[PDB]
Amino acid sequence: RLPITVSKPTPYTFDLGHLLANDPNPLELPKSEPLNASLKATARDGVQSLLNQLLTTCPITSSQQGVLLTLPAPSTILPRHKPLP
Amino acid sequence: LIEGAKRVLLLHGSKCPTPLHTVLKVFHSLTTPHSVLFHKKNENIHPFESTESLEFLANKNDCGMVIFGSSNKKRPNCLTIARIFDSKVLDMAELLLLPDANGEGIPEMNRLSMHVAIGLRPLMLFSGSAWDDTTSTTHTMLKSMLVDLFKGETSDKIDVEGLQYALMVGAEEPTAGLAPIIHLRWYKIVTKRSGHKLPRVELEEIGPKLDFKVGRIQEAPRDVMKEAMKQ
Repeated sequence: RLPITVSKPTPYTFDLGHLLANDPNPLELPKSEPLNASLKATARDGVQSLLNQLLTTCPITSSQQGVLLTLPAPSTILPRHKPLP
Repeated sequence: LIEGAKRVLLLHGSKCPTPLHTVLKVFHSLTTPHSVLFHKKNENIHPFESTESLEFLANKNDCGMVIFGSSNKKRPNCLTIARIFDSKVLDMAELLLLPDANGEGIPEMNRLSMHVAIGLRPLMLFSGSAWDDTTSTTHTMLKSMLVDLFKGETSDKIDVEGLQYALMVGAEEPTAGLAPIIHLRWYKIVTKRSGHKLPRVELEEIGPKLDFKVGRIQEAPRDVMKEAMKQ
């Protein structure tokens, strides 16, 4: 009886290899609400969406050593610290 | 050669404002064990003047990022983030810490939360249109920096029990004549029975509440960035 789906006008995108979601919808900060409350509401929708995505699209492996998700390769490319060999 | 976690130097001087020092301690905790916190007791560096000392300290500590806290009249409560590629600064950005509305201030702390284990990878959430704007050089840089900073040691597996907390980086919608504002907030993830297979998420606010105005930006030269981006 608690809704776990998240509907926004524009879809989230994801980089699950970095445990990451993007919410490209405008950050809604109505002046009449405290900043932290506004931020928290958007965070909750986004983390819901991210967790939904992790649990539904990543293989789940259970063993006697616990339960793990297999993550896809990270898609965000980041600069190196040191040159390639 | 696959690099492990990008090591982070957290740096401040003796007259660093306490709230900024708290932020550095929390950042040091979040990036443990691939980070070093150093109290530079001699005098103050100024990376936008010269990056020599920043590079020297980063290399000495084998760090690929430096987070530096400083404050003066013109740039109060400044957090400077630099990346290092091939022993030289790559890109740099200043983040100017803004006052909270109530005027509470950041509580003293040494870690994000007693209920979040030190060293866990965060869930990350980038919210707001600006992150999806490929023409915003500032948000492009900051997203790259913040993922690079907090991704930890990436791996293709994660314990479901490790999915404990999140960082949201909220980009306030841009206004034509104003420097961008970004908001960092951390949350403990609370999962409860929903009636569905998937759990319902609720959040608890944890750690320092950070609001920043973007200050100076130092882009990497085009050719150098292209070199650093070779995978």
